[PDB]
This record gives sequence, structure tokens and C-alpha cells, in this order.
Amino acid sequence: MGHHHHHHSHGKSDFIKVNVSNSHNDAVAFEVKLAKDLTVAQLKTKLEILTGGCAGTMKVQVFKGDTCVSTMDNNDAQLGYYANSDGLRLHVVDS
Repeated sequence: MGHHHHHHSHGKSDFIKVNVSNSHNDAVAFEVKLAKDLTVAQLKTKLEILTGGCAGTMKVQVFKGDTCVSTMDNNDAQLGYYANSDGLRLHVVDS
């Protein structure tokens, strides 16, 4: 169905596809796209509303299989800083 096509010329398209799951909550978001220009604090605020938990007690950790890639400890860090690859799994820890 078409061997070639043209771009929509939308412009900015820096987004990655990752899976998000919450610990103390049955709410799970699948195939959620997020801009890489988003900061960690901005990610916590967006997730805070989604999980309704407390961003001051909510922690975010990166998981990729049976080994953890890294934990967002630097707030002044960008989302694409640790999530520069798709297929990653983010686990929200509310405690």
C-alpha cells in the first residue's frame, strides 16, 4: 500500500513509546508517548495526577528486564537523559 510517502511536515516529533505501571495502584498506562524535552519534575507532576499519589513521596525508577537501568535522582535532568531508547519500562513507587 504505497512504497513511498511524504512527511506531514508537523515539525517537532521527539517522543518515545514506553510502558508505565504503578505499585500501590491498579491504574496502568500502556503505550504512553512522552516528549524527551520533559524534565523529571514535569514527569512526576504528570504521573502524580495519573496515580493521584503524592509527588513529594512518589519516586520514579527505570527498569529494563531483570536489571534496573538507573533511578532519576537528578531533577534538573531531561526525560530523554535516561530514556534515550524505546521499549523501556518505568515503575512508579508510591511510599
